[PDB]
Amino acid sequence: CVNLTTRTQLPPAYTNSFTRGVYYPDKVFRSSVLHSTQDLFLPFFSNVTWFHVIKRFDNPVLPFNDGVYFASIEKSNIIRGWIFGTTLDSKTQSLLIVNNATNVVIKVCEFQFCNDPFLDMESEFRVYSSANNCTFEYVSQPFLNFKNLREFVFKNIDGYFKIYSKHTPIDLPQGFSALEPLVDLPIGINITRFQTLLALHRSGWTAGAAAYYVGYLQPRTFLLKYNENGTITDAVDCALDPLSET
Amino acid sequence: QSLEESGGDLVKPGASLTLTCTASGFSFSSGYDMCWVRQAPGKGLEWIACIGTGSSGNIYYASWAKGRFTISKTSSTTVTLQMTSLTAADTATYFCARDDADYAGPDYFNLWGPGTLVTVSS
Amino acid sequence: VYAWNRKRISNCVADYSVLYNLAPFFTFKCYGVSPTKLNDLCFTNVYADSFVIRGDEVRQIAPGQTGNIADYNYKLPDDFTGCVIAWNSNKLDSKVSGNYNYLYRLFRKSNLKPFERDISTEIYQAGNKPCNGVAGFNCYFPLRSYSFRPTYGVGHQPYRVVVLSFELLHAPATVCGPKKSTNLVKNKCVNFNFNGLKGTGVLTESNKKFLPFQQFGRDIADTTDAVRDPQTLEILDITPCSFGGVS
Amino acid sequence: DIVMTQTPASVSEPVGGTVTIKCQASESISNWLAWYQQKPGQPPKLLIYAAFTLASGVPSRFKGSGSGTQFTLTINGVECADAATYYCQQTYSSRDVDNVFGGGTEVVVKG
Ligand SMILES: *[C@@H]1O[C@H](CO)[C@@H](O)[C@H](O)[C@H]1NC(C)=O
Ligand SMILES: *[C@@H]1O[C@H](CO)[C@@H](O)[C@H](O)[C@H]1NC(C)=O
Ligand SMILES: *[C@@H]1O[C@H](CO)[C@@H](O)[C@H](O)[C@H]1NC(C)=O
Repeated sequence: CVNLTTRTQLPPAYTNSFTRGVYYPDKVFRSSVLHSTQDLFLPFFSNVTWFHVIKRFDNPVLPFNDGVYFASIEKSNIIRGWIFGTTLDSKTQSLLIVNNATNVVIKVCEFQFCNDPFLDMESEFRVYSSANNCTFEYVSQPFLNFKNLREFVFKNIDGYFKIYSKHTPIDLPQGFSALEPLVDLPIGINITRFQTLLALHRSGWTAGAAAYYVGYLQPRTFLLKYNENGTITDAVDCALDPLSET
Repeated sequence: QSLEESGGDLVKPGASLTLTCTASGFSFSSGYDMCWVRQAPGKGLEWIACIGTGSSGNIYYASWAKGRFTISKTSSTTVTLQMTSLTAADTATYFCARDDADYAGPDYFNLWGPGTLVTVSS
Repeated sequence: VYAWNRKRISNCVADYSVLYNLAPFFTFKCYGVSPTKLNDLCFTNVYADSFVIRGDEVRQIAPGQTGNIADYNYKLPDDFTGCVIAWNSNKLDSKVSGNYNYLYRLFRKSNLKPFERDISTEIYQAGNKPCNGVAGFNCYFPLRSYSFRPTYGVGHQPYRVVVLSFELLHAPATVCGPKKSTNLVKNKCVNFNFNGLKGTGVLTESNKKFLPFQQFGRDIADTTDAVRDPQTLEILDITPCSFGGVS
Repeated sequence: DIVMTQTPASVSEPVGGTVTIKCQASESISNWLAWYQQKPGQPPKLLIYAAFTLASGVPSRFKGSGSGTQFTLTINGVECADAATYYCQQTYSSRDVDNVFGGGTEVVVKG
């Protein structure tokens, strides 16, 4: 664990949500039909929190609320993983996700996180100090001019941790792209805060040009349009403005 | 009983040697087990590989001694160990461990032989 | 038995048909669940406890049972859920010199709590004068060594006992059993039931290409018309069998 | 599978003093463990098999304590002739093991 004092204090940047925050609600199949569903969805044209990393070092701990929408304008895969928990120490069991150079690491355990977790050719992992009572582990295939857009939606309902992902090549651009459900985790711990994980190049340490966005889910009603293939193409918010309500 | 060793001498690197453990006063019975160990001149003991003296030899090997070494029983009172591609770090003092229980592996060793020294030079 | 090993089993499918060659002459008498329907059952928690006890002491492994093994070596809770397996091991745990390597706790201050292990080697004081490290009269070693006697009956022979403890939540399940499969039949009126989804219809080949995460298929009437087979990843059309009014 | 460590590496107590050597295993080995002591230029001999039972021809001072993962050997007294190295063997599961024997621990008796 290494303490970082090179942080530049600055109020967070902000940007519009536009038309992002859509995922397939279920595993059922509908084609060329319109269905309305009530679920935790990201409100359209909301203002999300923007962090810029470059000497900008933005690694705060944000509240989880009822859900989180994660997007990041990426190149060279600066963002590595996420840390989830409530107390962020060994007192309460926490959660860890890291996509190293080989695979993805899934571990739920009473970790003891470093004060400034980060990563450092990358062969230096300093993000935690200990793990006391481990419950579940998993290893799978690795998840991965600005040319990479990655959208992530994390939810925690009924002790299940749902993750939705989408990889896109390209502030937030305008468009539409639904998010498929990636993996479900039957963990059953309550999450109130989190913090992302980054990789730092050592030459001091140099951070590349990248940014990430954080959105918050809310209980709304959406109307979604399925194409003839079977995928979502357009959606309409049902509580944004009176025209959309009609 | 004695388990005096044999076949120990200076050997060139990348070569083969034949170490023979000969029992005296008893034969290799099936109900009791035998094993092979060696001791480096500077550090502690280690286990490489050995086979049981029963009707069905339950041969067992160590992780770092997976395929380089070869042990077989030639008579009721004579067992030999064969190693190939010998390296500089293979020099040690070899002992012929005598086990007390046939649980398919090295159990408590009550008796050892005097042992032999095998060294490498060029 | 005094230092009984404890093992965790999870994130796997439990196959109980193997436990006939590995453990012949086994007794599957157990509590808390029907032994037969364990194949199609899901366990969220599994504990494994294995040790060796004498033949006369195998009956002591039961909830609410008192005895030498129960009070001082391994105590079972009254509300014990899970099953125990015991089989003879005379061919394996019997020596011509003697099986002197297995020890059990004989003297102990108080009866052990359920699912507890005691590895203490302190000299037991059964009198008034303190032992002070002396193992003389009124001062006996708490652990005695089994002396298995294969010449006598099975009660004086080494018995290998494996104790399995579950919880049976069958909702956050991590251990389950193979649900098997059925010879798919196509192009006829069929009573189907896929993962609890019971229905009647004609199962035909489906041209739809719904996504890997995507499992079912719904229609305008909000009824399941397309399904993907759990046994084999294939797309099927569920069509209600031909019908109509007669006049 | 099972990795065993022996600590401390070096110990030194007076002739009337007491020294203890503990043997730790990566996972539980129950009752299966043995203690071996070798003098320089001499193969080791079994001292404490089954971690509690004393061997034959050995002084009672040699003993054993602990079970499962941690095993401790307590020396009640030395007489300037027991200064040697002590090893512990796993003798529990040797299917694929680099070395059943534990680490080296020599004893120095300052007479
Ligand atoms: C976020 O955007 C809204 C407009 O949708 C604006 O009113 C608000 O001031 C913005 N937030 C900040 C911190 O400026
Ligand atoms: C959910 O987790 C939080 C952690 O802060 C805890 O306070 C709360 O009691 C938990 N709820 C339940 C139902 O366990
Ligand atoms: C999917 O829809 C597109 C039009 O959006 C169409 O061109 C394509 O042929 C469809 N897929 C298949 C397999 O026909």
